[PDB]
Amino acid sequence: LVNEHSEAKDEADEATKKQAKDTDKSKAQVTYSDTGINNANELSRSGNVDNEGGSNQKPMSTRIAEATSAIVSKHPA
Amino acid sequence: SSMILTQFGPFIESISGITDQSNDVFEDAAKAFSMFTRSDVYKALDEIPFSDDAMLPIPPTIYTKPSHDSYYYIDALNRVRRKTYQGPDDVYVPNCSIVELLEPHETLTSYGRLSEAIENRAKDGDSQARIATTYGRIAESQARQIKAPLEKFVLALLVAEAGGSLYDPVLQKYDEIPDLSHNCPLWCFREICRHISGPLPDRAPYLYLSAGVFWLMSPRMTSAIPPLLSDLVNLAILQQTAGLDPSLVKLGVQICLHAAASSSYAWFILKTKSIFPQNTLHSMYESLEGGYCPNLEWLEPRSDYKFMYMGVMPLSAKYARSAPSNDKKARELGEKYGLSSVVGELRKRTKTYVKHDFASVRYIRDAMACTSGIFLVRTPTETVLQEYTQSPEIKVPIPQKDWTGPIGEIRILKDTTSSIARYLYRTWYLAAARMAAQPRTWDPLFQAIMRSQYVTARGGSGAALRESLYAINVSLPDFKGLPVKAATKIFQAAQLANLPFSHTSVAILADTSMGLRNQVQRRPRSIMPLNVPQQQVSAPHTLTADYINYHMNLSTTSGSAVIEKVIPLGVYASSPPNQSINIDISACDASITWDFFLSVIMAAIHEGVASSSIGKPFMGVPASIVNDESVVGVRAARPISGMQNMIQHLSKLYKRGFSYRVNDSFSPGNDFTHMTTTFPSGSTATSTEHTANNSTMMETFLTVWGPEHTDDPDVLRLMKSLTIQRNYVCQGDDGLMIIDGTTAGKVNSETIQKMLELISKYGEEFGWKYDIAYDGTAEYLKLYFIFGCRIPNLSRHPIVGKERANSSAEEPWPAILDQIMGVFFNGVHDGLQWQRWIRYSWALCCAFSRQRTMIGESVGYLQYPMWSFVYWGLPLVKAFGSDPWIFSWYMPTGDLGMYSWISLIRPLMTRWMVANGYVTDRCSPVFGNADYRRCFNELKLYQGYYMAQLPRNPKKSGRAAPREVREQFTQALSDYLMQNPELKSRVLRGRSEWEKYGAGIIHNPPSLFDVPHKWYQGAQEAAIATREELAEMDETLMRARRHSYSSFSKLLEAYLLVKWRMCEAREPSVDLRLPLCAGIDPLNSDPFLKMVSVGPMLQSTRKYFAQTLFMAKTVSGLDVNAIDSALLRLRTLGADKKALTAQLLMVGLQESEADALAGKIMLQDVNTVQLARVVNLAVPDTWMSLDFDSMFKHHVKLLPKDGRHLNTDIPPRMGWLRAILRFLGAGMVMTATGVAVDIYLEDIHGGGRSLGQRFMTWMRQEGR
Amino acid sequence: KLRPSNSDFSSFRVALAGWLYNGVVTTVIDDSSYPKDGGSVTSLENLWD
RNA sequence: AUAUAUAUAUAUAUAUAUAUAUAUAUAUAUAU
RNA sequence: AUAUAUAUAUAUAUAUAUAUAUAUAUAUAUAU
RNA sequence: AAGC
Repeated sequence: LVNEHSEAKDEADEATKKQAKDTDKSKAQVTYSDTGINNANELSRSGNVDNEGGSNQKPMSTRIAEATSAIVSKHPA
Repeated sequence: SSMILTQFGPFIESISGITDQSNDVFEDAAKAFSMFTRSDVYKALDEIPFSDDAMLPIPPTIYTKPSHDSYYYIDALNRVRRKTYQGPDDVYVPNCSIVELLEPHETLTSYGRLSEAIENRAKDGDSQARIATTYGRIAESQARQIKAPLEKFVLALLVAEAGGSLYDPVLQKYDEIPDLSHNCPLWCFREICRHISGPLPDRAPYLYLSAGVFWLMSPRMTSAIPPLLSDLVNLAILQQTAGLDPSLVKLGVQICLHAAASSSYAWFILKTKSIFPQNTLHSMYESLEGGYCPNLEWLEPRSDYKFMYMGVMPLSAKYARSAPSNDKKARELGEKYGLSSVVGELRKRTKTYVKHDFASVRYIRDAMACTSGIFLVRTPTETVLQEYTQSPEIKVPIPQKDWTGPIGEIRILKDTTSSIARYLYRTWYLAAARMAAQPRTWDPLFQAIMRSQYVTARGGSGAALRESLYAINVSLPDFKGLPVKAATKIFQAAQLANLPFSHTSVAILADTSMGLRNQVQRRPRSIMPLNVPQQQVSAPHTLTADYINYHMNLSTTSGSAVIEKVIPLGVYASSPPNQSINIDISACDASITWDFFLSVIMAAIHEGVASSSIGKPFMGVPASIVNDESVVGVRAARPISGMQNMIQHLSKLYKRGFSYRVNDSFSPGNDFTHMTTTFPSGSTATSTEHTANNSTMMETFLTVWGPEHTDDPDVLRLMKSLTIQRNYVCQGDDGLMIIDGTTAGKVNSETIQKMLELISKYGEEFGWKYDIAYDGTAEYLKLYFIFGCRIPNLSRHPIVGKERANSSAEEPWPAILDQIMGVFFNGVHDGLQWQRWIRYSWALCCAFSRQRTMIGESVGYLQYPMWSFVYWGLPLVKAFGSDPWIFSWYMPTGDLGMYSWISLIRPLMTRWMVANGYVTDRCSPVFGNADYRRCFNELKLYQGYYMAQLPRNPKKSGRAAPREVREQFTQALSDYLMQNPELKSRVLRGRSEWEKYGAGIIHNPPSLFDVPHKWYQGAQEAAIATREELAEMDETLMRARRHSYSSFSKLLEAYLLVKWRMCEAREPSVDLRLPLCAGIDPLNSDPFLKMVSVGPMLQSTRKYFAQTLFMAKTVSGLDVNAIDSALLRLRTLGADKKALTAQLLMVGLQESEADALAGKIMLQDVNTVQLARVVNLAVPDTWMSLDFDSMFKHHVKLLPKDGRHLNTDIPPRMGWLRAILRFLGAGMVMTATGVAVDIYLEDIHGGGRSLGQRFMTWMRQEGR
Repeated sequence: KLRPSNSDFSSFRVALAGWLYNGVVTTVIDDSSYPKDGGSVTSLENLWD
């Protein structure tokens, strides 16, 4: 549950760290982040947004349960 | 207190500003001081009615301490060692009972010394006896670290404070320093002494004598008592003198008590030395409200250290503390030693200050003053086995596949190397190349100066040299019967006068003796005193390091005197929005070995010298031939220069290591030889080399490694914005980084934090431990700055402590006066409350002004009149019916201060003198019709003035010595000095020319021929004095005192002919509400007023006085000031330029520049400061921290205000009087209490010409 | 000059009260209220007076 | 399912800016 | 020194909000 | 033995 911009940046940083580890150096000579390109609008898939364009602040099954439980009726008094 | 006032009524009333001072009252008080006894002082202590607030619990644990047996053991090498229970550092003296090792002293049954019988079994070889005697001797040494018995200081404090509160002449009110009834340290001192003494009628827990210490036989005595008493008396003095807050003093006392109640007092103090800084200075202004911050500018070139003051900038919350919080660390430290409370109140009090003013800096200074100030003492064996046993950790080493074939001992480093060593090699390469190309290197005089530099009257481990030479069957002259020490480097040079270098080649690989120094709040430091050939062969290293420090980096050369450092650097660095980084190298000497550094620097120096130096000898070292193997396959021979020969030998020595010789005087049977690789501390190349490597490594980090090891763009931008020529200042292992505040405020703290982590990581892979501090404060050379205000550290100037490392007895009586005056001046620089400090200094001067002597039934008393101290620079309080507290300790010393205060109070002095019947008929230009010639004699003022100039050390000169042996010694020294025939011919030419022309004008022409005589005298004076020399002292002082005089020196009589005229005050130099030096505030009026009227010295003194001389450096033994004075005397007395040429030729300058400089000096005009030295006029040491130059230039007007007068005319060719009279005006203006005042010349009695004739007469007659 | 902290205003009420008894009481400004020594236009304090 | 590290919601604890009013005494001025 | 007018300073008293950290619950990776 |  993160902002997609933020996950794109963090996910680039992870790639840079993995590159540094592969090259066996303290720095990665080839970086996927902090480049000259202003990729501010870049988006990446995240678990924050459902398939309907809504927010996943509450799980979909929970929404279905609450919606369906507002109509149930019980036996008469 | 009744007996105190009974004995010192008149004296206290005189030194408290109630009655006029007089010699007779002073001597009566001195006699009373000499007539007390220890128990009498304690009974006096019993009468102070201490208040409740000075009460605090004392743990019972201090008195009851275990035996010393479990703290020591014997190693496999049959050496006594300290058993460690708290960690690797628990090697200090434990806290153990002692009384069961004491033999009662005859006639002093209550006291005793270490048992002599135990000493007998110790020297036999017993184990327990050895342990016991080691413990006893080390405890005695720990208790001997004071200047004088504490009872003297305590009694002097009692006498001073019996006078009550002081009246402020400027504030027109009374100070509110609480009396002794609220002095917690004195109450603790009295209670602990009484509890130790108990029923026994003697009160002193121990007795400090020159021969050592005697312990009181009590079952509650502990080895930890003496240091505790020293700390308590220091704190008690400081609270009453500087007006410390009693609440903080109580915390300091609590820390001292906790230290006593621990297993080892010294170890505890060492481990807890940083509570006050970490809780007050490093955590200050967390929430900021307002205040002022000075606006300083760093001009160009920054190499010049040129700063100019602009003004004040209001502060704001924008500049609150932003360094990482240290709360967790402080709490952990306080918890680990059971002082969490003290930390709690320290933090709580610190949070209370939100504005930057005088109050906050005063609080910080008071908090810092409460740290203990003992000299940590531990046995030499543990120091050696703890300090030389660690080695660098080269985490990333230079690959072995990156070296060439050997050239003798060196090995050339390839240029394809991936290591960072390449830049270090390049830097040293260029440094050596630029050094060797200087023509002055080949000048014989320069080489002679370098040779003489390390020829001093200090030790050089000559014995090891002797058996090293005997190892190859070479016998040195013995100089039998010489009344000089053989254990001096002068003696070594004399014995090494006429030997070939090939014969002395093996001497470099000799051993090294021992040497220790104790410090305050720091572990004792060890020294390796290299011998003469080692110093000789270490030259190129020193020269290259000097070149680097002089040219390629920012590096100072100032000493540890507070005056000579760069205050502007610190004040600029601490001021926001600038930020400072404090960088230190832990165990710097132990971190430089052959593995990484030496193998590169030696190769670089050897290679970067061959071109500019091929086929030339040097320093006596000749050229030689070495094997060549750099290129593959081809192995050839190669000539090398003298420097390269020295490099080869020094490389051999560095590769092998070092051979330290130890002789533990506190431990019988503890002596051996220790092989170590630690870089020597006693050599001449230590500090310069350390500074050079510091700068080089910092630049390498900022340029190559650092940019390649971090990826955060902010860190990259920051690092690319930093360079060493702009931002880094280094000296030895201490360095400072300045982060210039940006246009948007100040640099983000997170970026600084990550950069610091980068430096910390970068230091490890070549084995350097970077101790880095970033807390919003600036520290350099143990000077502390916060927000542009410097905080003096009182604790590092112990009042009573004195460093004693050896077992030798202490000094004869008159020597202690120098230490007392030094204490007074240390208090002056540290900024204590001036009135209380002056009163207390007078008390001490009284307490030490008398001495019993035995002259063979001629039992006499040596007594110094009060005037001798005044001549020594201690200001008066009230005399001759004048107003009290009208003088300031910015008074100069010697004749200048005397003239100043006479000039200030001449009329009152005359009226007082007449009113007392001292009336005569011969009208005097200075005193009218006053009979001063007898009043001064009976007031002992003449006597005090004259005896204040006698040498108060024994003059070992004149001892009987055979003519043959003495002349052999002198000729050997001269032969050693005069190697190159060119220099000898120069000196002969100078002597002949001087006899032709300059003979008869002055009687003491400095010359290179006098160096052997001065060396012999210095070596002779280094020996231990005997009893008849002390008798010579005593009879000389008695002769001086009993005599009668008629005038002062000619110079002072000349000075009194000049009178001035005070006028309207100056203009303020800085804003009145800007804190600059902590404690210098409105409650400290006179220093505050002087500082704001004159202004701080905003330019470093070393560079300022570098231009006040003609010759920068001379041969060790001669004084540059002496040569300058001789030259200016010759010019003034009308001698022609050939005389000056001759004089320059004696000191060895070559003929052509000798003539050039002689002519230039004759026709040149010189500065006031440089010109005033002809009459031994020097700037007072206390003025160094003030802007005296501008006040010389534009506030001492030599023209009368009303217009030209008849007598104030200077003859045209006597312009140097313009230089002298400026000093007189300066002394008059500075001596007076209050603000600086514009001063105008008024009149000279005899006219300018007569004054000039008198001065020239003195100039000619001196030196006879 | 105005001294706003003062809280006495009897003069104001008395001035109004005097209007009813014009025939026997004549209210005038006390001479101490006039500029000192005649005053001058060169003084700020006199201008405020 | 548990432990270490990281993230969100909830609760508790901790920390922090600024402001207002009266008397006496004191300071300045006047009178004795 | 007494009285009056004007002004500065210390002390006592009173309110809100927010943010940070820690802890509990849920999950992923490694280990059991 | 006791440095720069």
